[PDB]
Amino acid sequence: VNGTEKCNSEAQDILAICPNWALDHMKEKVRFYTKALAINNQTYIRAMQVEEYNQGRTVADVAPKTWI
Amino acid sequence: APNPYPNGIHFDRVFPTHYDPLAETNRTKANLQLIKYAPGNYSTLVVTSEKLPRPCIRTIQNYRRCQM
Amino acid sequence: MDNYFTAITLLGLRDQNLPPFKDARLQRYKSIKKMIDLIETTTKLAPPMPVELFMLNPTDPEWDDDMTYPTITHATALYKSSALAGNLFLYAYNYNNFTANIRLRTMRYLFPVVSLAIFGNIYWDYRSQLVKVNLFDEYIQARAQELVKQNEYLLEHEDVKRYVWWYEDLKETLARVHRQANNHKACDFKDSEIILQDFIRRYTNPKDNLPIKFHPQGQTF
Amino acid sequence: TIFAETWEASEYQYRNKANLKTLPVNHLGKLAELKFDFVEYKAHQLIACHLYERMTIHCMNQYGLFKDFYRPECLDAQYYFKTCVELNAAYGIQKKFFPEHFVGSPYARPVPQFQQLGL
Amino acid sequence: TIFAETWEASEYQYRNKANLKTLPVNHLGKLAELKFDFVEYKAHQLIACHLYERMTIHCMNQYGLFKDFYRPECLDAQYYFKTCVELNAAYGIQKKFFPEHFVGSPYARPVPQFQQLGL
Amino acid sequence: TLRAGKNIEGSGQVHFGYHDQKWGMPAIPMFQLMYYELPGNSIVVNPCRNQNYRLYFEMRKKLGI
Amino acid sequence: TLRAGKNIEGSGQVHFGYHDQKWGMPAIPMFQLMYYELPGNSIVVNPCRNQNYRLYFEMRKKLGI
Amino acid sequence: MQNTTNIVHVPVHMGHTHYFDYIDSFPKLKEGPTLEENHITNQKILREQLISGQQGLEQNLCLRNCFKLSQKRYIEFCLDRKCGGADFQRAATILGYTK
Amino acid sequence: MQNTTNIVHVPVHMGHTHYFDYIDSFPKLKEGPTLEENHITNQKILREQLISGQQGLEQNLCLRNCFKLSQKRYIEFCLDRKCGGADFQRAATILGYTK
Ligand SMILES: CCCCCCCCCCCCCCCCCC(=O)OC[C@H](COP(=O)([O-])OCC(O)COP(=O)([O-])OC[C@@H](COC(=O)CCCCCCCCCCCCCCCCC)OC(=O)CCCCCCCCCCCCCCCCC)OC(=O)CCCCCCCCCCCCCCCCC
Repeated sequence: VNGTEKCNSEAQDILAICPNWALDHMKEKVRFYTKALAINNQTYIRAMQVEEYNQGRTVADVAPKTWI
Repeated sequence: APNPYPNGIHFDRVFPTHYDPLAETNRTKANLQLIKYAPGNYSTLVVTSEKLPRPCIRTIQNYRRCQM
Repeated sequence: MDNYFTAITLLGLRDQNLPPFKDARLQRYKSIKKMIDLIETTTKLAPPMPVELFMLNPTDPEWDDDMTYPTITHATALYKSSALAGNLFLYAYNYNNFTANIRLRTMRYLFPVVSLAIFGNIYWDYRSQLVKVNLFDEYIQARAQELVKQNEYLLEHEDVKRYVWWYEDLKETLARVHRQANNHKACDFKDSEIILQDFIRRYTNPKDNLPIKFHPQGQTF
Repeated sequence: TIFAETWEASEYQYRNKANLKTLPVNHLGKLAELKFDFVEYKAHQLIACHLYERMTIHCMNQYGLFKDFYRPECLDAQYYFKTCVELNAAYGIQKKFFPEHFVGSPYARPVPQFQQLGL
Repeated sequence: TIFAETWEASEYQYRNKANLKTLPVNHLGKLAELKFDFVEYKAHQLIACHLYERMTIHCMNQYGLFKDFYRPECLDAQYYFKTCVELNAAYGIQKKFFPEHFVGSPYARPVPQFQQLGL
Repeated sequence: TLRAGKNIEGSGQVHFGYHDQKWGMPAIPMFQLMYYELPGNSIVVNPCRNQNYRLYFEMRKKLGI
Repeated sequence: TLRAGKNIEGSGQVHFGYHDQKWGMPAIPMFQLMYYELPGNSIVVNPCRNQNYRLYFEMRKKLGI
Repeated sequence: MQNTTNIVHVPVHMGHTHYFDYIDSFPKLKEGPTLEENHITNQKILREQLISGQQGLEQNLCLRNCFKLSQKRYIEFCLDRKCGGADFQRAATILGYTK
Repeated sequence: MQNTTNIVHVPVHMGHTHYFDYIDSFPKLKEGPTLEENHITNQKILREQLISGQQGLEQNLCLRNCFKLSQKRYIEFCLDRKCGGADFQRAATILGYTK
C-alpha cells in the first residue's frame, strides 16, 4: 500500500516481537530457497541443452507419433 | 591446602541451597545429599592449543621451505 | 529413487522386459537421465491459483478464539451410573437391616437424598455437555455456509483458467512423448526432447539468467 | 532418481544426523512366500521397489481384491511397494535438494581451500 | 580492564559453554579474620583483587615471611590475591579478544539484518 | 525427549556431570509440609474458552432460532 | 570423559536412546570361552624404543669412553 | 552445558528463602487498573460502538475481508467484484492502512 | 548421533561371524617384502653410505642444520657464519630443495 521505503517501523516490529529462533528460521528459509532455486535452474540447463543428435532439429522434424 | 577461591557454581541434590561462597570463611564440605561444587578446587583459566600431527607438520615445513 | 513411476514407464517395464544382460540393461538406465531432467522441469512451471480457494486462511484473526472440542464423557457417565447402581444393590442386599434396625435410620432416610444428588450430578454434566455439542455443531455449519458465499467469486478469476489450460497442455504433451528406438541410448527419446523443450520454452524464457524464477507460491519439490 | 540396479548403502546414510533408517535392497525372500505359480525374471528384481510391485500384480491376478487377496504374503507385498516408493521419493528429494546431509558428499564436511590456511 | 568497582556477574558468564566458574566480588568476610589492628577504608574494598593485595601487605607488615606469616588467615589472603589477578587477567583477555563468548554480547547470538529475512 | 529429537546416553536422573539433580522428596514430615507433588489434574484449560459460546448465542438470534 | 570436555547427563552405560549397549560377559562357560576381558598389562611400549640406545653406544665410542 | 539454563531479557528478582527457589518480584512492576475498572472502560467503548458505530458497517467489513487476501491482484478483484468497484488506495485510506 | 560412529575413507571388509564384529581383511591388500628382505635391502644402502658416503659430510650437515631455522634471515646468517659464506640458492641446490 505504501511501498517498502515507508515500512521501517513495521520491519522493526518484526525484529523485536518475533523471538530469535523465529528470526533464525526466517533467515534460513531464504538460504534454502536460494539453494533450491540454483538446483532447479541447473536442471533447466541440462534439460534445455541441445545434444549433438538434435542439432538443427525443431518441432517440424518430430514424427506424428504418440506414447503407444 | 588454602581455601579454594570463591566459586558460586554448584549443583543441588535434594533442595536449592542458595550457596554463597562469600557468606562463610572456610568452604563447608560437600555432602552427598546437599551439594556438589564446581570442578577444580585449585584451578585457573588458561588458553591451550592442540599439537598438530607430526606428518602434518612435516608437510607444512616442506611447503614453507619450498616457498622461500 | 524419486520419479519412480516415470522412470519405470520410460524404461518400458509397463509393456516389455529389460534385456537380460547387465551391459545393455545398465545403459538403458542411464538413457532416461535426460528425460527425467526435462519432466522434472515441466512440473515446476505451474501457474499459481488463489490459496483462499479450498482452504481458509489459518492466520485470519477470526480463528484466534482457540476454541476446543466439546465432548460427552460417555464412559464417565456410564461408570458413575454403575457406581450409583452399586449403591442401590448395597441397599437391596442389606434391605432388612436398613429398614428395621433403627440404628440405620439415618441411612434409610437420607440414602435417596444422596442418591438423587448423585443422579443430579451425573445427568447435569451429561445434559450440559449435550447442549454444548449441539451448539458447536450448528455454528460450524452456519458459519461455513456464510464463508462459502463470501468467497465464491474467487473461482471466477482467470488464474483458475490459466491453471487448467497449463495442466491440459502438459497432458497433451506427455501423451505425444514416445520411445523412438531401442538402442539403449539417450537418442531413443530424440524427438521427445524437442517436444518437452518446446513446452518449457513456452512458459519460460531460456535466454535469462534465471529462467525459473522464485515466487512464494511456486514449485520447488 | 537412481539410474542403476544397485546403490551404495552408505551414500544414503546421514553424516551429521542419527541413522534410524536404511534404504535396503529388495527383499528377495518375500518372493518365495507366494504359493502359486508365476513367471519372474531375475533382470527385474534388483531395481528399487519394482519387485514388490510385480508381486502385487501377481497376487492381484491370482486372487482379487476381496477376501482372497487378504493373506499375509500378498498384503506385505502391497505394503512394501507402497512404503518403498514413499521412502525413495523422500530420499530422492532429499538427495536432490539436501545433498550435504549424506555420507560421501563433499559438502557434508567441506575441505577448505589452500588460501584459507594462511600459509 | 574493568573501569569500575562493580561489574555485572552475568557479563562474565559464558553463553555457549558450561559455566564452571564465576568472577565474584571481593570476599569482605576474610578481612575480619585478621587478628591484629589495621586501618582499612571502605573506598578500597570493592575494586577487583585489591582488597586481597592490601590484606597481604598488612599481614606481611605485622608478621614477616618466615614462620609467622604461615597462618591460615595470611596464606589465604596471598593465595586469593594471586588467584584473583590470574583469573582477571584471563577474563580480561577473553573479554577483549573473545567478547562473543559472554552473555550480553550482541555477537554471542547475532540478530540478522532485515535484508536477510526475505520479506 | 527421545521422540522430540534428543538422543539419550545413559539413563536415570542422577546426573554424573555438571547438572542439578532433583532427588525424591524425603519421606519425612518436614519436607512433606513444605512440598507436594504436582497434580496433573490441576492444569486446566483457561475459562476464557467458554466466552466463545457468546458467538453461538448471537448466531442463534440472527438466524431466528 | 567429563574432564575431556563432554558433559554427562544421567549415568551408567544402559543407554536409553539410540546407542549400542554392552551388558557384560555372561558368567557361563559358553561366553567365557569366546571372550576375555582386556588385560591392561598387555598394552606395552613398542620395543623399537630400545633401538634409541644405539645412539648411546655410538656416542660412547666417539667420546673415547 | 547445564540442562536447566535459560537466558532472560527482562530483569527478575529471586527469593532469598531456604528450600525454595522462585521469582518473587519484578523490578518496577506497576499495577494497572483492576479487572473491574478495565471492564467498565471497555463497556463504554462497546456501548458507543453499538449505538453510533453500526451504520455503513457492511461496506467496511467487505473492504476488510478483501484486504486479507494473499495477493494484491486478488484484492483488486475482490474490491471490484464484491465492494461495488472500490479503489485500492481509496479503501486502504478508509481502513487506515495508508501512511 | 550414535556414539560408536566412524567415517572411514578406505574400504574395509567386516567378518560375518556370530558373536564377533571385526575387520577381517582389506580389499586389494598387497603384501610387500618381509622384514628380513627389507633388512637386507636396507643394509645394502647403509653399507654403501658407510663406505663411500662419508667424505665431505661435515659441510653438508652444516648446510642442513642452517635450513632448519625459522626465518630466512637467520638461515643466511647461519650460512655466512658457520658454513664459510655459502649462498642461499646454491646451498639449496646441493640439498635438493630447488625445483
Ligand atoms: C480376576 C477376575 C477379574 C474379572 C472381573 C470380574 C470379577 C468378578 C466380579 C464378581 C462380583 C460381581 C458379581 C456379579 C454377578 C456374578 C454372579 C454371582 O453373583 O455369583 C453367583 C451367585 C451365587 O453366589 P455364590 O458365590 O455361589 O454363593 C453365595 C453365598 O452362598 C451367599 O449368598 P449371597 O447372596 O449372600 O452372596 C451374594 C453374592 C452374589 O450376589 C449377587 O446376586 C450378585 C449381584 C451383583 C449385582 C451388582 C450390581 C448390579 C446392579 C444391577 C444392575 C442391573 C441393570 C439392568 C438394567 C436393565 C433392567 C432395568 O456376592 C455379591 O453380592 C457380589 C457383589 C459384588 C459387590 C458389588 C457391589 C458394587 C458396589 C460398589 C460399586 C463399584 C462400582 C462397580 C459396580 C458395577 C455395577 C454393574 O448367584 C446368585 O447370587 C444368584 C442370584 C439370583 C437372584 C438375583 C436376581 C437379580 C437381583 C440383582 C440385584 C438387584 C439390586 C437392585 C437393582 C440395582 C440397580 C437398579
